Amino acid sequence: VYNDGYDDDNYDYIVKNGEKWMDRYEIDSLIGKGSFGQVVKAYDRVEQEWVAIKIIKNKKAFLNQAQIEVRLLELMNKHDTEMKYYIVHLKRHFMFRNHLCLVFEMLSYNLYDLLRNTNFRGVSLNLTRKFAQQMCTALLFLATPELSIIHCDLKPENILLCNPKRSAIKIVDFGSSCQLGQRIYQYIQSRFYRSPEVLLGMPYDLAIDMWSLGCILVEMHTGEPLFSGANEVDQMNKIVEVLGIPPAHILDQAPKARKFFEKLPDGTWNLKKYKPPGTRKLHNILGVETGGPGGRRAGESGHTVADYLKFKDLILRMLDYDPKTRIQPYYALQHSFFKK
Ligand SMILES: CN(c1nccc(-c2cnn3ncccc23)n1)C1CC1
Repeated sequence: VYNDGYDDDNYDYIVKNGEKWMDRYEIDSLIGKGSFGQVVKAYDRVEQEWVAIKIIKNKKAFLNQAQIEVRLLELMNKHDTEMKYYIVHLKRHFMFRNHLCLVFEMLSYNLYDLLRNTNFRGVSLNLTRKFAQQMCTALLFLATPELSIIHCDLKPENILLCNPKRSAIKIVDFGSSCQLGQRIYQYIQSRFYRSPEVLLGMPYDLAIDMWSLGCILVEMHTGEPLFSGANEVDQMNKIVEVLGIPPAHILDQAPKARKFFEKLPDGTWNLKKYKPPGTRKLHNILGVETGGPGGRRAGESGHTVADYLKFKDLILRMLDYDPKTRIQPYYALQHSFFKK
């Protein structure tokens, strides 16, 4: 017996279809799950609308992660009452049968689900552009000084459609997030989307989320992760294949430089004992001059050489090794990849 019969051996609440809570919510069905717990579709009888209830595991580490999340969501939502900046809306929260419960607006499929639905062949450049514009607008809002929030776990699965037939999105899952100058974490970001400064053990700021965004946008159009490392050494080597050896001024100050690199007599750095550095060109991953990914966009509208050159230019600015010169949200939104 766990939690008087209400919980399973994984710390999760055992969902019961049609259960009534608090003279208010009628639980319908499970609609998603993850490390944190479960998400159910429920009818809110007071507000007369469907909601998504995120039921956190009954275990102190998961409870405290979600308490951090609640505080950040309350801060963000207070500064976007019109819901124009692409962050999910937390309506309220409560404790129920020893589980913290977060009540959200209901959302639809995530962007990994969309990739699966393309048979892992990618969405169009036009749809990629729509997702990119909304994500850059969200990053601009997170960078406002009263927020200064670093999401720290951006990936396709954490970006959700509002409605199944439309391109509008919201970002979810602030459990691993932090604020500039209240930064605590040395180990952060899911591996495929992890920035060079984090891999190298260096100081970090909101620019880590822009790195993740550049990786995400390439994957949305090709269908496959850009840098699919199996461990940190493989991750760094995959980044180097595309982007070359990082600048010496960075490696000279990196606590973990020698996990990946060695310094030569002339002061230059090379890899420790892959395609040679910088020879896996993004120009060819995207298929700029050869019909897009797999050549499959040849003959389609919305996929010109000129369009692809603008996309490539913006991505390479998001993937700058130097976090001080990497493109920032304000300037990303002004880039000619985006439309008047
Ligand atoms: C339709 N769904 C949904 N709808 C609204 C809000 C959220 C949500 C809010 N915060 N988080 N955090 C992690 C994972 C999901 C969510 N999920 C997803 C299936 C679960």
